[PDB]
Amino acid sequence: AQKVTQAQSSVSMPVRKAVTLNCLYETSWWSYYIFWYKQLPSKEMIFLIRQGSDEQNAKSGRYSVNFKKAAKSVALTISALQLEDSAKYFCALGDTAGKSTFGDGTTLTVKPNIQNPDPAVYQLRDSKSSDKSVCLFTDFDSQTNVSQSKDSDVYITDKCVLDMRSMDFKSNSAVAWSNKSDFACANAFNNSIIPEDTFFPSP
Amino acid sequence: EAQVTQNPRYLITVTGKKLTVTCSQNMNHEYMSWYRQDPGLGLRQIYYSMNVEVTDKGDVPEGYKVSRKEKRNFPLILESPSPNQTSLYFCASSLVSTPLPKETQYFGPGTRLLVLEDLKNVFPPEVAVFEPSEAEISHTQKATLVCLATGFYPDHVELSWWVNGKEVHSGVCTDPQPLKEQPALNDSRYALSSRLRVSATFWQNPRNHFRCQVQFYGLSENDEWTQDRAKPVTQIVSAEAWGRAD
Repeated sequence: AQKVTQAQSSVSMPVRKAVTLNCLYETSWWSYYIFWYKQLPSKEMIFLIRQGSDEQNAKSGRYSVNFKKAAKSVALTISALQLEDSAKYFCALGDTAGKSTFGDGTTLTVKPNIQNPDPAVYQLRDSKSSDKSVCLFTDFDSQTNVSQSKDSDVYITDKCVLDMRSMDFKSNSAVAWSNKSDFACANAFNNSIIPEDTFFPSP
Repeated sequence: EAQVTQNPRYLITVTGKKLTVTCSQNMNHEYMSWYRQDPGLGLRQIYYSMNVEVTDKGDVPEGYKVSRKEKRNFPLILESPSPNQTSLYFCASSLVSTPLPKETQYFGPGTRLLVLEDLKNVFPPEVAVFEPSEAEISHTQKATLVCLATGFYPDHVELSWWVNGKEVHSGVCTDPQPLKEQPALNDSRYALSSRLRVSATFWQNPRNHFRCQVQFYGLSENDEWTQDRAKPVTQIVSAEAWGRAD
């Protein structure tokens, strides 16, 4: 048939390392092309490299292609991963007249190396109001995994990598808030595994 | 300067109301293509044009019509928009139908199209700014501000931070996708958060001004509105906060 298959729905890898993304396809076409795209979180689509079915392994910048024509596998390799490389990557197959067939993509999360972790949960009051507060988990290691809230009246976002460029300081953070009565920051992330030395301010 | 432009970038429409999506390029590209990306999936090809007045059906042409009256334009026409045509639409263009190694095929920014039975569930966002805690300032000598946009529908929003009138990206992190407030309803409103972190001493300067801005994409003046509440037009809604001496 006409199918392109990207087995890895999601992959995590540390910064500056290399990653290999597999792409298999079945096709009755014997002259064709392979495209690789990078979709940013903004959903902006970006062309990276194209591999011709009659050419040797394409290479450009930090990207490299491993074309194994017999197995119909055309893996793209990214070296020296940067935080900007965290995105969803797509493998695409095209013919000799503009037609194309897309796989369903692969989400890459590049984990940064936190050199001085300091996990803490802080409470922040509204600039304008009262009662309306938010709890902030931040400065934890990228191997710590924040857990989806299991209480539908408490909202908790996934991890978030910010980059204070002026200080060469990267830190993770997550936000939790709720309208319920006696919602407290100490209770917000009980559904997640937080470090045992997680700072909870006493005053 | 090379760029692919789509209009509109965000579109809310009522079922069965005819609409056309424009795609244009000033690079005299021969080959242009339309795709739809459903969430979590890949791009499904709708129509492509190998040159002016050449049209061929892609994998999902049903319910769509195109024309290629010239090289510059390749509009996507939805004769009778239906709910299953709600998707993120990408228009692509390339120098030639079979690109050489050095040549790039350029993609537009995407068109977020939403087809609905009615627009009564459209709501603009409420936005608030949350000041950093004195404990973070004490513990880390840093200060994280949090912005919260709530009560909006759909998730056709863009959030940015502006410090002393200038947009900043260093120290910023925004959630990748907005989360549902009441996931059970398809018509659940959404919420979105983002963090901005600055040095502790920067927050303590009262001359520094912080603004979180949420661009909401909604109805147009052309769109009819019958409900009592304010018409949810395209608009900006912001919240502000000033630095505070210790």
